Amino acid sequence: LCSAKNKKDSLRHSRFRLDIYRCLASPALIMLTEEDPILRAFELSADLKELSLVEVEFRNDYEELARQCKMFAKDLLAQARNSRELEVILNHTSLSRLKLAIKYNQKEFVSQSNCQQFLNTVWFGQMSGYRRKPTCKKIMTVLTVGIFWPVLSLCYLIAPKSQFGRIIHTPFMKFIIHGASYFTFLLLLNLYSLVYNEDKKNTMGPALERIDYLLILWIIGMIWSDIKRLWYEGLEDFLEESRNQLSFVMNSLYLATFALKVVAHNKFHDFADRKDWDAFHPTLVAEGLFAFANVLSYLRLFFMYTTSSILGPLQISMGQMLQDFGKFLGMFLLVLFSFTIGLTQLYDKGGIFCEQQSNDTFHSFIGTCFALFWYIFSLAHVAIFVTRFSYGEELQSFVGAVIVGTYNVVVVIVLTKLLVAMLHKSFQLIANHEDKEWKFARAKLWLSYFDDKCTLPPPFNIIPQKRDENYQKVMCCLVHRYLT
Amino acid sequence: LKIVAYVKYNGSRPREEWEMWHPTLIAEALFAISNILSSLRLISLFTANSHLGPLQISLGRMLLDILKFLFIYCLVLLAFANGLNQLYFYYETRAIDEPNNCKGIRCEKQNNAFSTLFETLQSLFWSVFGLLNLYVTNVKARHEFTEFVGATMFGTYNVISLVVLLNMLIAMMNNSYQLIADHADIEWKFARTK
Amino acid sequence: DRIPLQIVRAETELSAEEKAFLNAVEKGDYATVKQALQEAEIYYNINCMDPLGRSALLIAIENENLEIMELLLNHSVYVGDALLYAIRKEVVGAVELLLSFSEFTPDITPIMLAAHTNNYEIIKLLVQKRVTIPRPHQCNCVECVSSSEVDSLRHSRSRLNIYKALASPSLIALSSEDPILTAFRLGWELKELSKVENEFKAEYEELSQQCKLFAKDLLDQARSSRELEIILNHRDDLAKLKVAIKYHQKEFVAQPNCQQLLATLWYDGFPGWRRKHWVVKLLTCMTIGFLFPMLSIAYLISPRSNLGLFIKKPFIKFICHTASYLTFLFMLLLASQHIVRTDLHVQGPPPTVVEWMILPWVLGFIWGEIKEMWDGGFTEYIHDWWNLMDFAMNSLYLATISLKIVAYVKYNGSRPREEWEMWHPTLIAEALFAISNILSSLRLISLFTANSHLGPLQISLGRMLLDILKFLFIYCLVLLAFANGLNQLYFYYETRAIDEPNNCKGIRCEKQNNAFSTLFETLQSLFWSVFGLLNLYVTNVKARHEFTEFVGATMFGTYNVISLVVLLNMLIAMMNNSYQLIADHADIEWKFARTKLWMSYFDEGGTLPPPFNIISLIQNQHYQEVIRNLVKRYVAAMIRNSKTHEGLTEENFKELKQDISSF
Amino acid sequence: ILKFLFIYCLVLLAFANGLNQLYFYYETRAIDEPNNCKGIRCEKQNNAFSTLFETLQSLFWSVFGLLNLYVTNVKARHEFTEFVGATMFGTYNVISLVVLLNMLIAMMNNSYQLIADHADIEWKFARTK
Amino acid sequence: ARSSRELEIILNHRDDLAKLKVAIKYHQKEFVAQPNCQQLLATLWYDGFPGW
Amino acid sequence: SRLNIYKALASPSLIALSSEDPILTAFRLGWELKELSKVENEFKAEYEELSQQCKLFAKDLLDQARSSRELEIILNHRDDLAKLKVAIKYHQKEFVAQPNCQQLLATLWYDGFPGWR
Amino acid sequence: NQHYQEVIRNLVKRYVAAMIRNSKTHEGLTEENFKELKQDISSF
Ligand SMILES: CCCCCCCC/C=C/CCCCCCCC(=O)OC[C@H](CO)OC(=O)CCCCCCCCCCCCCCC
Ligand SMILES: CCCCCCCC/C=C/CCCCCCCC(=O)OC[C@H](CO)OC(=O)CCCCCCCCCCCCCCC
Ligand SMILES: CCCCCCCC/C=C/CCCCCCCC(=O)OC[C@H](CO)OC(=O)CCCCCCCCCCCCCCC
Ligand SMILES: CC(C)CCC[C@@H](C)[C@H]1CC[C@H]2[C@@H]3CC=C4C[C@@H](OC(=O)CCC(=O)O)CC[C@]4(C)[C@H]3CC[C@]12C
Ligand SMILES: CC(C)CCC[C@@H](C)[C@H]1CC[C@H]2[C@@H]3CC=C4C[C@@H](OC(=O)CCC(=O)O)CC[C@]4(C)[C@H]3CC[C@]12C
Ligand SMILES: [Ca+2]
Ligand SMILES: [Zn+2]
Repeated sequence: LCSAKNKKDSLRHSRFRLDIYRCLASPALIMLTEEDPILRAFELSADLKELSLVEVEFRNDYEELARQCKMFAKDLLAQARNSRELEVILNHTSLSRLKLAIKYNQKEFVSQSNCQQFLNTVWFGQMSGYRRKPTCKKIMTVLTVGIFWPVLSLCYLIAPKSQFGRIIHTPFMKFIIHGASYFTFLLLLNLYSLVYNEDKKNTMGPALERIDYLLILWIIGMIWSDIKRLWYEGLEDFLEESRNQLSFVMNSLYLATFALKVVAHNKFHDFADRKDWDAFHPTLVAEGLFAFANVLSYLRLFFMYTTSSILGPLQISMGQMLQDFGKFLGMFLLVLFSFTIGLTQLYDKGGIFCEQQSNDTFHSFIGTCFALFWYIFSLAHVAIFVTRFSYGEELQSFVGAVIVGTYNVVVVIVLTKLLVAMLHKSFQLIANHEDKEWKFARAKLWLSYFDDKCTLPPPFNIIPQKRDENYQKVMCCLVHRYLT
Repeated sequence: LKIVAYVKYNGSRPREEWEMWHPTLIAEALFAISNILSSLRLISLFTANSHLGPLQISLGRMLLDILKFLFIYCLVLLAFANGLNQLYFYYETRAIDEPNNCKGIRCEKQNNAFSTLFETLQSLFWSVFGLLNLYVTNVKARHEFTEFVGATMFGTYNVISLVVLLNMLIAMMNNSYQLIADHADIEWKFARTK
Repeated sequence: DRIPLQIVRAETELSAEEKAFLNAVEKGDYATVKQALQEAEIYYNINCMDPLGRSALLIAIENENLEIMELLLNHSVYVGDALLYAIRKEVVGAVELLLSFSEFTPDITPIMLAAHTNNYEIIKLLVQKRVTIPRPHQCNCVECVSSSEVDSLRHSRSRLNIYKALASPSLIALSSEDPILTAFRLGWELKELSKVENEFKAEYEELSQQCKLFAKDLLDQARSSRELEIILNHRDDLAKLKVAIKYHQKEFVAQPNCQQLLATLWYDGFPGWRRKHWVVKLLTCMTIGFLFPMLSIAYLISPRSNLGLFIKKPFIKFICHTASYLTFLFMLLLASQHIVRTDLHVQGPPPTVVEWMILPWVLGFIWGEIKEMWDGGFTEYIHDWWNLMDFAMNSLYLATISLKIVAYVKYNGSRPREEWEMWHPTLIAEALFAISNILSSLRLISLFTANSHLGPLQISLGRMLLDILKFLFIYCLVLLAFANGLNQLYFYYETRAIDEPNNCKGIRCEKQNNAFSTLFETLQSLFWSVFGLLNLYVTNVKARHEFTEFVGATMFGTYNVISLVVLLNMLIAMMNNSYQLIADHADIEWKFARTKLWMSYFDEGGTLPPPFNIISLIQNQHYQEVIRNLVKRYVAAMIRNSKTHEGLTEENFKELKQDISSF
Repeated sequence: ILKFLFIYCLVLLAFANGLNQLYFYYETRAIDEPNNCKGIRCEKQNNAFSTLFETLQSLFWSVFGLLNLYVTNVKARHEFTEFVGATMFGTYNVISLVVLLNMLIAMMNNSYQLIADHADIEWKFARTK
Repeated sequence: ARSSRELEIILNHRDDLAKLKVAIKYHQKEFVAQPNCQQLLATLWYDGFPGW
Repeated sequence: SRLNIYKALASPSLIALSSEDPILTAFRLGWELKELSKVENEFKAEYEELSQQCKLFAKDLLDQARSSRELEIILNHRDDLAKLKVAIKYHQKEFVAQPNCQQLLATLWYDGFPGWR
Repeated sequence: NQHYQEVIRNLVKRYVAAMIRNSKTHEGLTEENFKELKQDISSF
């Protein structure tokens, strides 16, 4: 039936829908008609944001209504006066309210002082005296807890209810223990080459060392925690975080190198020098994947900068400027493909990694793309002598030099300066919300350690009406304070 | 160290025959570093001038953010250095096997650039200024897969270091200077009063 | 566990009768105040003041009730500084009534405060009583010296107050015979003061800007071209415009009507130049340049003829001069062709054809430069940066000629060029000629101000060169420090030219060697590393001392990081900030520069291109009648813009309701 | 960008004129060079400032750091001439890379900010065209 | 405008979308980029593709 | 409660009425409020605003000198330029950079060279 | 100390008056207008 009306008059149909939603998003109407005004503002705000995407022409009007809904629920929370009211609001179920705000992207609600004060008490738990300690005393506490992480993780395993058993239960020490567990995994990787026997460099079927079994235990531990997080939350929620994505690729690369290593030891065990092996021998392929996965292991430490209040806001700012880099990739990718077509047409009829670079880099599509790629830096990686034809072609050598010179001006002088111009413009807009964005990211990271589902570090994990009436009393107080 | 060297050694000897840890060489190096440090103290006299004072103060206030940037760059550099050293450490060659008895990248023919972690860090540091040649990723045994992986990792490191981080730093430094410029006079007058 | 709160500095409290009198005064009940004052006279206080210091007269003034103020004055109440308080509120009636602890410094007079408030009516009312203002001194006089030593704060305040009073637009309009010239001179003098008194810079700059704005806004009231020509041609020919140019009045010069008169003067002999297709203008510019020799020769042969008068128009002058300079540059470009010069092994060469043709141009440039400098004087020559460039270029040309003469007389025979010494006169002459060519070809950038698209950009770029020197000082200091360190480290391993291959020593050889072996070479090597032209192997040493090589490499790396990651980005940020500030006033600066360029061709003193060159009471009466009209229109305008308040109208409507009730 | 390229072309022409005036007395022949290659597109660069066209080509490629530093040397080894030529090259490098490029950066920054406020309207006009 | 019929009448008036073409000729960018005109143009453009 | 007490104690009128030395009280209160902003991260903005208000009150109180004798009396008070040293110790940049204080410092620094400017 | 307390007394008095000026004059004038208008007419 609605489709029939849209055929007769679509401008009138769209205007009526926006009129209704603007009436529903009235702060006065929600307070007077809804039983749970805080939850109503959360759901409506997520509802109005989706409508902006579909209604492209009404984009501006809808995102103004969503912003109005978000600011209303934040002002309602600011009227809380003591911790008893704060705990009632943030624990209600229809920290369910606190988790619901994170799911609905309520950044203003989270950054409120009442919400921030509540988070600090839960995060530190029974160790509230940590905040009274001086800076010199704080570091000695973190280092001591981190160094003795195997003991504390073991104590919880045998005596969970003991004094040392309950240490992990507080979120702050759990974050440190998990952090120190990962730092030892990176230390094992660094020591892998140092304890490598030199006689195994010429061995084609080397067996697994004791250090290799240690890394296998960690990898299963990291993997095991990954299904648990995915199973308890879901695919879309788990895939959204960048740290989770980097764990997917590096875990598959670690399984591939060890699967290839076992097969190689059982098939190819010959004793021959390294210089005589095949290019695509399984042992050489195994080492290529291992090196690649080591880069992705060290790059996971970016999320640990969010906790710091000095490097935290800066890291979040750099994350939001990566979206502007993707748009420039699309335009530059076509320019690189255009000059590759012409350059390989001129020279193939008639590489750069040698000590004496030659014209042979332009004799293939892959070689031409690599040569043009290294011109972007402006550090003189490739010489001009490459453009000269080996036998003669005086005229064709000059034309090829002009083509390369045009590429340099277009990319190094025009495209690069344009990229800097937008980063100057975008950063100024981002700098405005630097504090609100960082606090939302830090609270999201803290909330993951509140759940007791995952408590042990990765090597150890593998081893086996009454409240609704109280909520209404607080709600009427908050509503009536807000009106006044 | 000069007094110790005077007391200990009492004879003339060709300089090329001296060992690596001779006291005279250490004393000379420390003296040169002292000269560098001494000559840089003249910047503190700029606050007495009304033209070069506020600029010096503003440049001083802009050094806090660069360190925060350098921490993140250090993380990236450590990651890529670990990866490259893990890939390339099997093909380490001795100094005798190389021309002119070179090892490292301080030679006309750069070699063994990714054989150790310290040398890998030095090699990745010098790529920012374009002083590392592209043939250092080649392998004598001529294995195509290893060279391809090494070249890809080197290119990715170069892209991340020189195309993203430098422009981000440029934009950040632009924004910070504009805010600092507003209060230059009061800070310069406070410094000159001190 | 508690902080006691108690008044520390206590003041005597008023009596109950005095407080009641104060409340009656504030309530505006004349009968109650009359009864209280009569009782006070019977008992034998109106002189009482609050702890705040607000007396009954001050409250009466503050409430703007003329009746209570008139009655209180009739009873001989203390006056004190009531006139200043009445003036500060800007109420005329209280001021005329008054004429018929404190909130002000003791050096302030009623005329000073009236000028500060910039109220035309009150200032006019005070001037009729023949008030005076002290003239500030320019100073090593004993009076100024003693006043400065005795109390510097009072002296500085008083000077600032006097200059604030003098720079009032209303006072200047009301009491000055020549408001425009007064504004010009006051703006210049106030601008000079901010440099001497560093602490009070901002207020003096603000006053100077106010004077400039007043002078600019007075000219906007002209309604006809006759008035504009009277204003601009008044002599105390465009004398007023030249005076404004002398005092750096950019806004006065850049007014649209003043620019229209100048454009009309500039395009003499070209009606409807603006109404032409760009092609027609380009063709017109090309043909006049081609015919430039004929026009110049015609003027020399017969000035009276039409072709003689054609060069007199300023635009034709500009085109002919540009064409002559372009021809000179093209002839310079042609002197390096090997076709002209046949032999290269002659120790003393007589001049070739191209140099013979070139020499008259150089002589003309020198003669014109010295004539201009002699006519203008040293200061005006030093003021413009371009004149310095001309002086350097002409000095280099003269040195080239002088060196060429000595070589020809001293040397007769011919020798191979490889056998000559390093300090041969021919080589020095050639190097000087090349530097002169570089300098000459860069003078064309000064012609960019005549274009509407390339002019403002050139002005903006030229305004950004002051900070670059500031950064260059710091960079030079850092470079000297690191060069000292590196040369201290590396000077023990200096080799000879014979030991090196090809017999080449330095970083200017295919294999770089001895990069840090001398201070001069260290400076050169550290300069070239900014552009990446220094190879990394120069830090190695033959003896293979690993510790020394590592220390040198770390020094080099630290220098590279400091120079390329910190200072370059700092310079980028600083020049970005400066450009945004400059861009907001680019149009006015470009118009000022173009106006200065235009008036250089209005004079008939220098007409020939360089190669050809070597071969009043009634006027005061009309000015005063125009100035009177401009001031009258100016006053009626500024009142309407800012001196218009809705709140003042509100009480007037209340008074109208009071009058309707009385009726 | 074209407005800036005008100024850059003027500066380049001036410096090319000066360098070619200085360095044209020492032109060699192609057969006198190894591999019989003459110019800056050879394995060892030579005759960089011998002709005006070659001088323009050499000064263009020095913007990207593709011109070596030994091209300022001469076979006769006249130290004064080589020092003057190196000083000219260094002055050109400083002017072109430390000044003009950064001014271009600043002007592009300013122009983009004004343009950005209307990007949506212009894009939609182009799209409906 | 409050209804689609009025918008069609205004945009299609001829002294085919003649008024839109006249606006394009005169560089009326703010007029053309109005949300209602864009909605109508998108309806015309994505014909045969409901809910694209 | 702590924030309310600290906000009450930082009122310029209360300091003027009830303090024996308003300038020193403003200095100490500003320093203490600046130090509290780091410990109490939840109320950083409020404490920073209070510290700024205290600094501005001290500067504006200094701005009301009408003679050099009063300026010398204020600057030389000890509980040699003792008050200036106390201001420097507490990072009172706006107080130090006042034009009259700068003029006095300049006449002290340029001793022996009258009319140097 | 006696001289210092004398100078502090003068500075505080000047500071109080200056800050009162920005707060008080407009409000006082507006209040005196309408209030005076609405009571004297009633008395008449
Ligand atoms: C995605 C689209 C973005 C915008 C694209 C257009 C950008 C505007 C510019 C276009 C580039 C035009 C081609 C310029 C280079 C021509 C090739 C070349 O010279 O190769 C050397 C070749 C081969 O040696 O030599 C020549 O072509 C001989 C003539 C050279 C004369 C000197 C250079 C003239 C001025 C060029 C200025 C370029 C900008 C520099 C800014 C600092
Ligand atoms: C003008 C006033 C300036 C005041 C000071 C400003 C800040 C100066 C601080 C700079 C940090 C310098 C840290 C040491 C680097 C230089 C020593 C060196 O490596 O020499 C080579 C030497 C010898 O080959 O290398 C080493 O000794 C260790 C090499 C590995 C460690 C590299 C450390 C990198 C630090 C950050 C670099 C950032 C590069 C740009 C990123 C976009
Ligand atoms: C459109 C026109 C814009 C003009 C803008 C001008 C801005 C200011 C620049 C002036 C140019 C300076 C020319 C002289 C120095 C360059 C020539 C030279 O060194 O010759 C080498 C020659 C040959 O090796 O050697 C010398 O002349 C002696 C050694 C000099 C070493 C110290 C150089 C001091 C100046 C360094 C400036 C660095 C600027 C970038 C900093 C990141
Ligand atoms: C080959 C060598 C000799 C270099 C040749 C350069 C000339 C062909 C160009 C370079 C810059 C040009 C100048 C740039 C700008 C102007 C302003 C322009 O201003 C006008 O009067 C016209 C525009 C307007 O009405 O605003 C007049 C020409 C002129 C001097 C140009 C004259 C021709 C010049 C000197
Ligand atoms: C840069 C390299 C080559 C070192 C060689 C130069 C030095 C001799 C110069 C560089 C910076 C100079 C200083 C920069 C500024 C000042 C402040 C100046 O104080 C005033 O007279 C300021 C007057 C004003 O406010 O304008 C006294 C000299 C002094 C210390 C200068 C002393 C001489 C210095 C150390
Ligand atoms: Ca001249
Ligand atoms: Zn005097």
